[PDB]
Amino acid sequence: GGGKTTGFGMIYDSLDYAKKNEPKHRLARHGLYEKKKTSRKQRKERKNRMKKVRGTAKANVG
Amino acid sequence: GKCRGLRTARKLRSHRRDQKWHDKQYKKAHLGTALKANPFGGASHAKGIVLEKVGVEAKQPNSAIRKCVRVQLIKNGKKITAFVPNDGCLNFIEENDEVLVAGFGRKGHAVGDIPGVRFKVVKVANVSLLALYKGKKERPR
Amino acid sequence: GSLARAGKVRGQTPKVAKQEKKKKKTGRAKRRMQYNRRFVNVVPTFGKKKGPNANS
Amino acid sequence: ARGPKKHLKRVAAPKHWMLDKLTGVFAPRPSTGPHKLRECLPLIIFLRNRLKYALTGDEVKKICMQRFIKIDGKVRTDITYPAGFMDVISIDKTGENFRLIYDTKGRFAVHRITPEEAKYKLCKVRKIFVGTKGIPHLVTHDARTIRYPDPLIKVNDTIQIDLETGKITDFIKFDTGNLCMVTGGANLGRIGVITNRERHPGSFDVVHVKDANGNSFATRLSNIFVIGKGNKPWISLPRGKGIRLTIAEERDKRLAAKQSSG
Amino acid sequence: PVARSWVCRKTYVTPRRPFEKSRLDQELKLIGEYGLRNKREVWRVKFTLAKIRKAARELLTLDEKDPRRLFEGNALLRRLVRIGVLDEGKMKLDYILGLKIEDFLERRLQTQVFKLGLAKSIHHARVLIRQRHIRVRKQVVNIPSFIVRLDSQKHIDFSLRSPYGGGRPGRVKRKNAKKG
RNA sequence: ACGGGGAAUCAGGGUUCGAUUCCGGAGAGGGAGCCUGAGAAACGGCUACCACAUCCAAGGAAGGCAGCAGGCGCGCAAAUUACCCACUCCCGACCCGGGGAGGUAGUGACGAAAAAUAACAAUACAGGACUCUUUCGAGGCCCUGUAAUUGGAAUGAGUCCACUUUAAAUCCUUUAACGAGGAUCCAUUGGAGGGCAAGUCUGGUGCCAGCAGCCGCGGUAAUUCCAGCUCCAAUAGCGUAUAUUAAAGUUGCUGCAGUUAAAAAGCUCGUAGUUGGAUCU
Repeated sequence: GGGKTTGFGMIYDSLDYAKKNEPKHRLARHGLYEKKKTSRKQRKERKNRMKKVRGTAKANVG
Repeated sequence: GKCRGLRTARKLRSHRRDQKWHDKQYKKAHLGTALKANPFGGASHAKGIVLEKVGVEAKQPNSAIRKCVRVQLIKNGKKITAFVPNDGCLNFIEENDEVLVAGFGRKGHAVGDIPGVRFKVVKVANVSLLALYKGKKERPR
Repeated sequence: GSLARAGKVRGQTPKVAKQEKKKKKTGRAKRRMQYNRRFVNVVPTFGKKKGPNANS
Repeated sequence: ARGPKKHLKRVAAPKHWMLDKLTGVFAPRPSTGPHKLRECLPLIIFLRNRLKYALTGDEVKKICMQRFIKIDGKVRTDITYPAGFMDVISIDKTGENFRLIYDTKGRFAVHRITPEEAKYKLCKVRKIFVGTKGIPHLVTHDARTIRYPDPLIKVNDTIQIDLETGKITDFIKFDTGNLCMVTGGANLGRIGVITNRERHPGSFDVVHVKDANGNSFATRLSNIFVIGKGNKPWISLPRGKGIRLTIAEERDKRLAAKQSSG
Repeated sequence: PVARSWVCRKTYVTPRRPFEKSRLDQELKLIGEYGLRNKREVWRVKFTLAKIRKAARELLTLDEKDPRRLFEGNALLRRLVRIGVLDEGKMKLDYILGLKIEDFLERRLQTQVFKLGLAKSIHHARVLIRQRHIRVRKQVVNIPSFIVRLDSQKHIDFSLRSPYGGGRPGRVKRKNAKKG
């Protein structure tokens, strides 16, 4: 019908408390947390490739 | 009369399961000898390959020629004469074609006029006969 | 028997084309139409001929 | 399987946790602890579901990890720690204190309690054995073992534990005329006076209980928790007084209590 | 494993004999009288009546001082008074068996929009509900088979955004005003 | 034949299904043997053998999708090599990492719920009904339409900014703007002899083609085939095939039958089974 709208809402004490106690995606809508730029399939390939390689050449791979 | 005691349930339960066997509807679905004799094996449809177009004669008080098709089934090699239903519907079929066959409707018995024919063609060449008869589609070669 | 006549009458029939008429009606307005045909303003008329699609 | 299960499906959860159908496949799976997993309320359900403090199963982690939660006076950093019957939950940042007591309908309840009462709890004695150069022990239903008990404590009685020290202060014995709560079965959460205890040697004792309205019921002996000496409960009781209303008068209470509005 | 519920229920039964005159006739009279769309809207209201008769017919074998009959039987009559099918003085469990299909079909929102005079025909009520012109107490109701309860009968009106009650005209009037 | 919880049907009794998301069992191509460990006779561990099979420089090396996707084969018969740990929870030294568990989309007429495809008004009818006229005929009083008659008023389906939703998106909900007169923005699937709702109308064919579950139809006037029109039933759904349940008191405990319709043993004795007379406050 279109007259009402229900939601939730939370009012913190400061910005550091609202930076610790808050989910990251609801801080990313305020420009305060920026997720990186990996796809999930890139990370599993890079993970399973250094499985095939011993000590310090694991940081070389990828 | 029937036995009517209070400790007679073993006489009652076991008389019935021997007397159940004289029921031909019971026996033909529980003995297993008529599902290894069924050409399908208890499927609603099956596919095959047309061997030839044999057309078979109607039964006694009414005369025509029912156009049938000799099918050889894929999944067990068995052979089957199936009836090509409407008019001009043999003219959508050539030899060595792949045909989905159904039952005729009497669950493994013949349907009146046609002698010994228990199946009917449904689809030819992966298109439907009702699509070809009514001109909705074209016969694929 | 001889398979040579197959689709004889299907191909022999004179091809008459279907005549264009209006779009019929659909749904609730169709049920209203056939209720208005049969129940309200039923005709005080030659009863016992209650055979709609009576030819003659 | 080969070795123990670590998951709990949701439909297979205890009914009294009151988890709905459509939130997930899995339920919180209580950690091993003092209580049976069918007889407990995990700390994630007390914070998220009952108290509505948290909103997800990550905020219960963020609450418990600030060490804000004491279960029986010891700080608990496991969110699936099984809190059970007569367990005291002290939250000091807000100032509340709860005790887990059953209510009349077979579930737990949010029972806020005064911090003058939160220094003690009752336990029920489960096995008494001697050993180790002749030193006697108790085992209560929380697995609390209290060596050197009073010689007049026997099985199925009730002690009163001081929660800062761990020691027994005074006890109640199993007798007739004592006030008891049923902690299991179909009469669970009901409070009445012990009328009678029928003995069945080689099987279970049946303990007939009498209400404060006259409604008699019976249980097995293991679902019996002596709360008070006489008729006076040594703990507080919930909003309902352990007295189960039939559904007719439970309807009458609603359809007469809505008429106080305006 | 999934977090889905597969609990569904069919809301109608089809008759045992498909081509039966004077079953066809009676349901067509009930389709035309109440503005319904197909037979399945009669077979649906026949089905909720057959659930109410059957549950009362079970409750009539228990005696008058049964617990279950006194509780669950008083909760069956309460709903039938609440939706306005029964009256208040007929709350024995045996005026349930005197209910009919038409008592349940008079309580739809469609016939109530027609009864209050917000429409001028029973098919004019179907469109005025379905075009979202009809609200019940605050809420635009878009479903014609919305069984109007007894307390919500005094608040049925014309939906403050609509051209009929509210006032901002529709698609057609504004274009004709543009061509003025 | 994995078993249960259960599912379909059902007056009462019953009958049949239960591979399938919950509980319990088993098994990782087929048997067998172990190591480690609290826990395994473990296969996203190892060692053999039998069966397949990959690379090879011919000396050797490595395998196990009845995990999620995907492919082939099989068949009547079944979806994407997609996104994410935000939810529900689990594992770890852990408030931080990980999870094809799981969630979200895509395909999806399995199936279940709601539900459009038009409403209204003014005319006119060689339409009906209500008051009068003996009757002709007099009326906004109520209805109807084979009016492709006129007329504005209402609206979604679409097209589409924005918000909202979400991890991020979509979808729905909310709103701009456009958006209906053969409102071509056309509703289909089966049928019209009886079972069984509904045409012995017209043209064609002439025991042919074909229809028809059953009875029957067709041999020159076909109520039944091939079609046109018209009508009927269900209606965003409707036909067909097969399994099964009711109908079936045609498996019968309730509740059938046995002279002649199918059926009482040739006769008698007899153990088990089944059933057993009065009588005690």
